[PDB]
Amino acid sequence: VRMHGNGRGKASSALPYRRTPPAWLKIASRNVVKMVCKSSRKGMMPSQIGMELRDSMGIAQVKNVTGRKILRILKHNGLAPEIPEDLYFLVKRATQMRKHLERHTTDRDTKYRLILVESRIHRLARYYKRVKQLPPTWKYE
Amino acid sequence: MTKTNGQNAARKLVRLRCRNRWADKGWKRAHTFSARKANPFGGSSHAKGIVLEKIGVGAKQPNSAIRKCVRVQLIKNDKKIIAFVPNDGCLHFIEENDEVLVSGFGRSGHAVGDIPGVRFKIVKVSNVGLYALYRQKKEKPR
Amino acid sequence: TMMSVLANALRTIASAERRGKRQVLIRPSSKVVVKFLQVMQKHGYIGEFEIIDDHRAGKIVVNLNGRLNKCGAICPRFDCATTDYEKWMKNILPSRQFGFVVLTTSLGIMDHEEARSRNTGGKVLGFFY
Amino acid sequence: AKRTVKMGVMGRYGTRYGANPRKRAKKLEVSQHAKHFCSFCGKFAFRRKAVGIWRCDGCSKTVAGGAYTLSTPNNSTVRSTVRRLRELAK
RNA sequence: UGCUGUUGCUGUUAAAGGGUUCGUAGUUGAACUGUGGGCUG
RNA sequence: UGCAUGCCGUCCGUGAUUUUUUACUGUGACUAAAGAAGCGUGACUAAAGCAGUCAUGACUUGAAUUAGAAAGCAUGGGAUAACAAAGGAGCUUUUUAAAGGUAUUGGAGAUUAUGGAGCUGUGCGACAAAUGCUUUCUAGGAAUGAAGGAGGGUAGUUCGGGGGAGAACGUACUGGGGCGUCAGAGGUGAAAUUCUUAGACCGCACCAAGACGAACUACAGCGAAGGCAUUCUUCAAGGAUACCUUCCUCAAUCAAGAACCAAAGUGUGGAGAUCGAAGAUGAUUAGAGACCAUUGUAGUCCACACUGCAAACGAUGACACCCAUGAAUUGGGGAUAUCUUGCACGUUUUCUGUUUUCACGCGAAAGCUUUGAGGUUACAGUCUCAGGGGGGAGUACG
RNA sequence: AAGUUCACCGAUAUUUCUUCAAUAGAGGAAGCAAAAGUCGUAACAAGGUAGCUGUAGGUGAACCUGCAGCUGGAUCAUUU
RNA sequence: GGAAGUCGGCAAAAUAGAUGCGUAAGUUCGCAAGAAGCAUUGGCUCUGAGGGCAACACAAAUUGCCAACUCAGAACUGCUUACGGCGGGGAAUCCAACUGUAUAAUUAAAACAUAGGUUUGU
RNA sequence: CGGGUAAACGGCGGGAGUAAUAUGACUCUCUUAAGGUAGCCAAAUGCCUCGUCUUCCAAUUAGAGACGCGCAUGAAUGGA
Ligand SMILES: [Mg+2]
Ligand SMILES: [Mg+2]
Ligand SMILES: [Mg+2]
Ligand SMILES: [Mg+2]
Ligand SMILES: [Mg+2]
Ligand SMILES: [Mg+2]
Ligand SMILES: [Mg+2]
Ligand SMILES: [Mg+2]
Ligand SMILES: [Mg+2]
Ligand SMILES: [Mg+2]
Ligand SMILES: [Mg+2]
Ligand SMILES: [Mg+2]
Ligand SMILES: [Mg+2]
Ligand SMILES: [Mg+2]
Ligand SMILES: [Mg+2]
Ligand SMILES: [Mg+2]
Ligand SMILES: [Mg+2]
Ligand SMILES: [Mg+2]
Ligand SMILES: [Mg+2]
Ligand SMILES: [Mg+2]
Ligand SMILES: [Mg+2]
Ligand SMILES: [Zn+2]
Repeated sequence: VRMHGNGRGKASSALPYRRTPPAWLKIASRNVVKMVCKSSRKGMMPSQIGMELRDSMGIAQVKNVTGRKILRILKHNGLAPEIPEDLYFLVKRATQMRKHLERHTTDRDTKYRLILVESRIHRLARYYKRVKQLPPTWKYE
Repeated sequence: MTKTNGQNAARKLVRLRCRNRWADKGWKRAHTFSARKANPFGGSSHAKGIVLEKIGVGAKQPNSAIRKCVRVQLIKNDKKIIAFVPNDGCLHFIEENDEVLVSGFGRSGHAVGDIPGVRFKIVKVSNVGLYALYRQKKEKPR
Repeated sequence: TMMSVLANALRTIASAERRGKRQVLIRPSSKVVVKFLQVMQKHGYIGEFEIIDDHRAGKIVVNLNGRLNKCGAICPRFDCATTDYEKWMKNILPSRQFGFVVLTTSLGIMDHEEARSRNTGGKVLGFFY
Repeated sequence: AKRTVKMGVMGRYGTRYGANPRKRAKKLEVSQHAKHFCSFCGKFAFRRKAVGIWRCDGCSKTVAGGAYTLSTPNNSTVRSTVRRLRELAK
């Protein structure tokens, strides 16, 4: 995490050069799309949908099997979340911290972290309003 | 890591130079008015005045002498200054209530030599050059 | 963060040449970097180089022959008319008998001698000698 | 517009009684006249009638305690202590 | 007089990095759509 | 006064149909002299001037040419860039048959059918389609990529003197009684103020209260900095690592503006063991208001509200790239000897952190050196703060 | 033509407010330049109580004392 | 003429309503403040603004009837400045913080009280 | 007889003499329970007294600002 703090970590996934299915995967593309929509109806977010297909279902890189990305499939079917996924998680974190701080008013370390999180929300909401993914008057609390 | 470099960063560079020019002691003196008011001359190279009395100023250590001077009241603004009288003798040529022409001492208001606090010099008395009298090329009038 | 890809690459080549290395790896690459290297190659200042594809900004491996003294970029990219070539030559080149200033013009990327012959101006990119 | 720069409720006193006594009394006056949270209802509905008496505006509850605020800081400590000691007993 | 520094200055100890962060105007900002070819000397 | 008239590409005006600038660069146009540059010229030379030269006059005499910021005008060139838009599910053509509903008739003004053309609902012929209808279970498959840039997710229910809350432990300093004893104890270089047969000091087991958390404890760990060390329970966070998860430029750094910030100090309530500014009393000393001894008020500790200063130091601003060798060490992960009965350890790689042995090189030197104070007169990666001989002075005024 | 009355432009004077620049003053402070009387020795050596920074109190005078910090220290180093 | 009177501006004079503009030092930020100061005001004849209830389609965004008073603007015309009622203002020193109480019949104050501070017994 | 206590009643001199024209930073002595500290002043508190300097007037035993040898100022008998 480099936007705030002193972290300089480099840990992530590395996508392969060869973008073809491994040829032992017999699932058709239309079955994978129906397979994505069913997981959404259960209540899972797109980042969790990809992991469930990767772990116990043989599908790495849904985009390589079906030419589309997971969020694009959900948007077509009307199952996209109202607020973008990363904004939803940041707002949830700020709410839990604010609930903690009314009981513990001397936790000055947590007050410092809340200022960092709220700045991140305003920066992120600024971008989504510009690319028209949010209403122009969204106005985080 | 000392200056900005952008292609559209002219405004920052202009403002930076303007504020840092004031730190130059010489530049500031020529662009303000406090020095001009302080200067007994109103920014001129010479001035005329009336001799009030003759005084002697002790030379600063490690020198030892009595430097002959006079105190003058300027005609243009009634300010009082102290002017050095150069050359051997040359004090007898100057009498009280005489008109003199005073000039600078060569360091633009700074004191010169072992004479403490003296920045002016006499060059003319009674409309006759002081050095001319010293060489006996002219006679003291009246 | 990294602001200029061309400046990063030219600094890497110059350091490896100063240390007496034979090969140098450059990352990341771009179209401007490749064109600059070809101007150097045409005048005999570097050997062959290879571009590797990785589905991102690729990498370049360059062979050095010991003839390069210094290469560097000019930032920002000042405009240069056809009457300003003499001024740039006297300011950043060791002499008037060797060394080149590289420009980008409407006719493409070229050295100052070729640009003057075709009567075109442009923006300064870098230099080498 | 604001109508006052930092006097607040104590503007009714004019220039009388001194700055520090006024500033000390203002803090308790604001609390004494505020609306406090009713945990039975879930709304901000408790008002003070007389010293120590707090009445809910909607539900018919009356509570004892505080004299200028609904709950004093010592009472919360007493509550947690009593609950833990009873938890040991039972 | 490269002692006003765009070309072109200094900032550990000589004068000079703000106690540490957040942040708006401002300045700066990664790669990609792109070898024309065939016949003579 | 017909005196007259005949023997395919373009030009020009007007309507219909839909879209690329700016910037840079090359030419060109339009731009008072005097002044500057300079072509010619033996005013006797020169500073000058524009004149003059040669055989009823000629030189069809000469007085050339250039540069002058920026903005404005026309045009051609597309590499580096700027502006604006968008945020990807608000996304077929052609040919015939039919039904329905102005201009030419001599010119001028009225009434009238027939047709053109568009508006549509029926059949027919021919050809495409960037995503298979002889299809799948009836608009839903055609979209640059995923930065050794940023954000988010999942896991070891990982890691740590990181933060907040609550219960409970540990000796020690001080005090108090309970049991004993009896002549001094304390303190110093040496003493004295001070305590003591009304029992001090010393000894044993306790009780009260307030602080603190030894040894383990280190060129170790955590935190933005200030800072952080007993155990158990509890609340919200933070970093690194692993990933063929998601997203697609969301970033770097800063006037204004905002939050935190050792100690001392200030206000209001608590607390008051220890130590201890002010003060008191002994000693040293020529003097001693000090250093030393015995004390002692504010303070030192807690809650809430202020203050915003430190040799707040690595006296070294933030982000990014390259860089020689061998160690060591903290956390996570990958591969393959020892010991206890899942843990620890051994060897070798790897990502992050944190250090030590004059690397090249740099520097006035001291010194710095993958961790720069290196890669700079061979001077240009990005942003930002400060300095310009010594004082007066961080003072005066606002 | 002189002259009457009204509106408009408006010099000039006085009064009131605002801004700029200069100016006297019993008494109280600061700095510098001297000369060199008077009294001590804070700093530089472990400078004879290591020094210095911030803050608070005291004091004929340099200064002394308490609290926290630094080495620019008089130690780069001892349950491996 | 304008405090020269007198221990002392005692007494008297003086200011004056309403509306617009404008307003210093100091300060516990509330004030000081009606600070200070400048201007207008009659009568008559007009003009404008401010209302009520009755008659999926969007200028009933209009027709009629009627009350009660205030404010603003204009023309013309006049003063002998003309009922009553109604603050004089400024710069400073001493004392007491303030509102209050208080010698019925010579003392209203700087005295007493007060909020605030501290100590004692239990 | 021993301790304690001044936001208990109260007290805060007897004084002297030395020093850089002045003067006293400087020294010596006498002496107490302790020897007036921060402040303030010819004050509703100063005898001498209509004190001395500046300001206010033509002229001020009055007013204000300064000074301090304070007959006899001064800290909850509360000081500013
Ligand atoms: Mg990415
Ligand atoms: Mg004991
Ligand atoms: Mg005992
Ligand atoms: Mg403290
Ligand atoms: Mg001693
Ligand atoms: Mg003690
Ligand atoms: Mg002496
Ligand atoms: Mg010493
Ligand atoms: Mg009069
Ligand atoms: Mg009189
Ligand atoms: Mg009289
Ligand atoms: Mg009267
Ligand atoms: Mg008035
Ligand atoms: Mg009263
Ligand atoms: Mg009253
Ligand atoms: Mg009476
Ligand atoms: Mg009476
Ligand atoms: Mg009273
Ligand atoms: Mg007096
Ligand atoms: Mg009088
Ligand atoms: Mg007086
Ligand atoms: Zn209720």
